[PDB]
Amino acid sequence: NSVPGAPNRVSFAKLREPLEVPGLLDVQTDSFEWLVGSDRWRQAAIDRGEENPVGGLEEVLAELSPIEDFSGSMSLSFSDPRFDEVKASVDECKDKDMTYAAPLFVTAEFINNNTGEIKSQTVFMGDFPMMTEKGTFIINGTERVVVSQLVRSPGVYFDETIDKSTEKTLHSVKVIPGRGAWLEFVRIDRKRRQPVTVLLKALGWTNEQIVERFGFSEIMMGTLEKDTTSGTDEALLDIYRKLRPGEPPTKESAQTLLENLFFKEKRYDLARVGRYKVNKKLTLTEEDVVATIEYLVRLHEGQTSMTVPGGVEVPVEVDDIDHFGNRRLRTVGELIQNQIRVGLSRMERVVRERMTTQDVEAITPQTLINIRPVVAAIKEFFGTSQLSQFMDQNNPLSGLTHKRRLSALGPGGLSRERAGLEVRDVHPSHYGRMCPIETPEGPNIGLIGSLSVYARVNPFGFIETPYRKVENGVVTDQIDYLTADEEDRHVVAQANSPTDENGRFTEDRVMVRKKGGEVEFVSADQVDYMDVSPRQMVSVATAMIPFLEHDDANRALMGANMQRQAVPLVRSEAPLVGTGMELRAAIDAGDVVVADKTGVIEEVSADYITVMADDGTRQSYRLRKFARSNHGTCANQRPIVDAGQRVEAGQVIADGPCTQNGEMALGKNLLVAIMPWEGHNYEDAIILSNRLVEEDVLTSIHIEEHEIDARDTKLGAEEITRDIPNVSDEVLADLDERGIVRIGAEVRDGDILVGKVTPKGETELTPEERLLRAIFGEKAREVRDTSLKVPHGESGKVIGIRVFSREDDDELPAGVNELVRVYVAQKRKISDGDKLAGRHGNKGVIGKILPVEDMPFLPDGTPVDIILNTHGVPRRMNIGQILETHLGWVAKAGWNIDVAAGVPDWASKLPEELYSAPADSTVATPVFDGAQEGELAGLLGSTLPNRDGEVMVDADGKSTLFDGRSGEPFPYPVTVGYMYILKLHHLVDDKIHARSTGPYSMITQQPLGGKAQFGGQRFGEMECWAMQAYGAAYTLQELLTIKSDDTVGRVKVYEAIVKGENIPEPGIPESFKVLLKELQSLCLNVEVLSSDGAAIEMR
Amino acid sequence: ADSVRAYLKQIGKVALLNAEEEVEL
Repeated sequence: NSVPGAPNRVSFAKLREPLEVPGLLDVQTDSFEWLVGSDRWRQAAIDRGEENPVGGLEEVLAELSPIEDFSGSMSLSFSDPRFDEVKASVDECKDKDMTYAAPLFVTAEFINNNTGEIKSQTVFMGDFPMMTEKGTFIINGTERVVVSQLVRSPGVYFDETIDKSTEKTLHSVKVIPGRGAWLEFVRIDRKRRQPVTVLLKALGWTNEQIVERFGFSEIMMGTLEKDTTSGTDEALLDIYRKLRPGEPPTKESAQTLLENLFFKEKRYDLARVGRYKVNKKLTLTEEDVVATIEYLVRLHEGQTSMTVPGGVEVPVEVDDIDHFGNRRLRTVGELIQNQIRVGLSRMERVVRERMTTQDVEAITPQTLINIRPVVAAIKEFFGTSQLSQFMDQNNPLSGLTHKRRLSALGPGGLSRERAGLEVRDVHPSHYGRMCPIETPEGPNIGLIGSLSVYARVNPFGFIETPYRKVENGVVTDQIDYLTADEEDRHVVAQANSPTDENGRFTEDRVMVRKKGGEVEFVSADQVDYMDVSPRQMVSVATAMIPFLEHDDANRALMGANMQRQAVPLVRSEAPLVGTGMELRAAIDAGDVVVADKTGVIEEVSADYITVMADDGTRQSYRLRKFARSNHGTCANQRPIVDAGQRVEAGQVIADGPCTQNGEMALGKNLLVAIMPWEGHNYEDAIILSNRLVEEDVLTSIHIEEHEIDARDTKLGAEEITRDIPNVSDEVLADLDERGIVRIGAEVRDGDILVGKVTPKGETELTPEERLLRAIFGEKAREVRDTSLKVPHGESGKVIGIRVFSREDDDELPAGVNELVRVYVAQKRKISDGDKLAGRHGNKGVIGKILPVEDMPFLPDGTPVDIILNTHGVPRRMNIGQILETHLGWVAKAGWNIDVAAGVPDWASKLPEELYSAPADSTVATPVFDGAQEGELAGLLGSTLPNRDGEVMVDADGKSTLFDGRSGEPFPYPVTVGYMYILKLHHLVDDKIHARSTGPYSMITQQPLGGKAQFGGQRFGEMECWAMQAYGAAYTLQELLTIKSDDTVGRVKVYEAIVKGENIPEPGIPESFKVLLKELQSLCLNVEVLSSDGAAIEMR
Repeated sequence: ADSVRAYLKQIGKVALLNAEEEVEL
């Protein structure tokens, strides 16, 4: 709706969206456009707000300018940052393994105060990685995402903790800056035993001022009365030895210590967040450190209002660190800014010192500037940083939620292990800002969350939510974005409250949220603002669960997580029963092709689509075709338009991997039967119609990337070649001249992809080997065979080949002559052992797939595709999955009213224009206003036919299925319908592993785990416990000796199995021999003694 | 606490020579 080509999907929503969903990729683009400060951000901050917009880059550049040594004789000044056009295109970078970047330029002015000369020089800072339209970065060729971090905003926050002993009240205040040491009430720099009074005198304030300013504070006088410090300089000395123990002080150092620590701007960093927080709540000013202690004493006393001695009144109350008013949220632009600031300060060090030893008047902006640390900050931020992640793409939805994710971990925030469950719990202020229903199930719960649908980030880093202000029981069209602080100020009316004519309060009383937040029921009298719509609190994926309101938050969370876990199917059918978001989540993802100008289609090819605008301009779009995604899913796109077609701006020209006709399709609509069936679908297992194989409905493609390089070796140069030292001409049968597999070839496990060879010697062949050489006349070849073969358990067709050669100009790291990448792809039929699931958190493996002949089949002879077990459903509170199973049948078979004569009672509340839909029409039930139970039943009866006028499902959503095995009907009516089930990225082909012998570890001889290494299974501590409880000594010994660590015994056992002899006696585990050696290296003398003869030697 | 702080404390206890003493030594 409101989207030009939007498909027709009827909604049961009884409300009207007053506000379109904002562009939900915005959080990434705005943060970056602020950092680079392009005119797009300029106009934004000019047309509203402050009149001197300072880009993030300029903002950190103001801090540097100027650079002046202690002499002030020279000053190096910076200004005017500039970017050139991007080096290469995104597509070019992903291919060539480079990073998408614009070179940055700066004007550096060096001034000599003695000679009054000026030297102006243009400076090259480095290639500054830019952000794609899609909100990502290309770093060394891989698409990456910078997640936004949650942090404690700089400010003064007070906490009241009851005494562990006396039970008496205590505060306990803290002040956290942008940078510099932190203080707590004066406990400073983690130095206890500090009275808050001794420092108040350290500034030079005499005691009478204490008695004057302290006033009503009793412990304020008793602390100075107990404190033995006499004089302002003597207190600085009691502060000097606690802060700087080991250094005898000086009156010059005693005074500047306090001044330099906080007041001085260089050492103590005033934050715009901190500067704004406390300035209203009450660099660092002496005025500010007094108001701190004043606020505190007037807290423990119990008064709610503090009027500063010269200041303005504010409430005196405790602060909550989990309240979003106090919690940001450093966005990507800022995370980059901070890393740039670090790079400059490291350069300022070399700029300052450089001035001293450089011959004066021979120094220029360049000679003082060395850019190594500045670019290193950026490069070392995108790599190795936890906030910079490889974009998660198996489907557009996964990518779209990766951006919009906010996590509390990372540098500048708490560690995952330390933070308690108080931060993980949902706060009342998360409403409409951070989705409560979406987080990881692992022990990241509550630390990671996704930004809500209508949420929006503030220039200061606080999340805002849209509201519609109400005045005198009338809700206006005014929409005001409020932060958490200003939301606690007012009364938020519930999103759905009855609307009156031109609009006003209808219901006698209004649903409202207080500042508790504590819910309340008051009449229309006292309201100020109302909710923009239901699902403000919900996130994008959460908003995609039909009948969300019917599923417990537990199964909902699982449901959201698993949608982003699905994989694009070849066919990509859209959900029969949807919600609002499917349309707008797919376009905002960027994996769909949208037209930016109204016009008409000149050409449509599988390769590209051109449109002739009414503007006379010509736009074209190249289609992503079978592109391998980060985790190996398929990004293939298909055009949905035809040559003659007219089109409008913002319409959808081509479908992406998971989309159909513009809306997200994460799965297929399947005919479901909820009976338990012969113990096959049991304990969450699922059974499938073989139809889903024959007709490729659950089929999906997959693409693997294989890589090999030819480098320079101390003994020669590696050469890619077709000549392999020992092989039959058969293995080479699929290799071309150069020795790389031919396009379109079929490759099995162990087949050669790229032949390679490396020098070897001196060889010293075994005599038994040199004799066969003489006999069969095959010269021992000069070089070893190191060649690229396909990993165990993999297979497919060769799709494409990429070759980078040093002979060709190309490019490569030093030593690497030639690089060849091979892309293998395969069609994966839905297979027993694959994992499927619905949007409600219902998941299970495929346990069996039956011939379409024997399956529960409707009276039509229409077989059911899936049989889901009845037992898993009732106890899990996911019953929404049964609703959509019913609606699924409705939407598939169509229906009619219900009229005439009149409209029935249930439809009165009311389906509008919904009275009739044809067969196969698609439905939408927005989460928190969907279809309602009454409306389901009324629809459940409707409508024939299969073809013949007979009806296949009753008003209970049940049918009589015939067993395709015995041919007799099933005694009772069974529920059938259509359910939307997704194919998930856990697949049997990837998860099946087996090993007999294989590589062993270097230091320990144990087999090395993981499929890459062909590894074995870990038999762990707990497994050995189980083995010991059984009393199997020989089994336990075996697993721990000749099956892992025993270097002679593992080769003997093999020798025994192949000769059918008895399995020999085990030896000593190599790991134990290693332990003795490691204890010896600690100067621990560890001797293994027998009964005697005393010491035994391990050798 | 720090090892470099420890070494600076001791080298600080000596006194800087002027030109005449350096010649003397």
